[PDB]
Amino acid sequence: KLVDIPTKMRVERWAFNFSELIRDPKGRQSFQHFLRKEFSGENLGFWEACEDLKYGDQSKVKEKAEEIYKLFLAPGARRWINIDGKTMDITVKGLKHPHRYVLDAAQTHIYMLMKKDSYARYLKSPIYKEMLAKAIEP
Repeated sequence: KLVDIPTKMRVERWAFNFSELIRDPKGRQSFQHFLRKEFSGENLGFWEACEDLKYGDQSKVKEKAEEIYKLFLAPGARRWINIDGKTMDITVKGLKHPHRYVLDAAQTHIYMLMKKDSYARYLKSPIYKEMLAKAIEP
């Protein structure tokens, strides 16, 4: 139960491409601090909830999909995040008959938004640069 301390190589790998950063627990954790600094923190919370919906306990899928919608996407939602019209339409139409992939269109849209609007800036930020400088080569 040791604290996960990323090696230099691992942290450098987060700069290889967006999927390496987001698919790494410590990478997401670091990216999350930066997203909150840039006021778009809920984007990653939503992405993770959708990942769980997809590959998680499948007996509560129908229930979880609606919960996620009400928590992140509905008007006035507590953890509201914006998605475009075409995406919302597909999501709402899909929710009339919930299934494992009902939120995939929304999750992908948010994924591409983070990749397009935040990934590069993150790598150029003090948070990443500090993470890299502090990580050491064993």
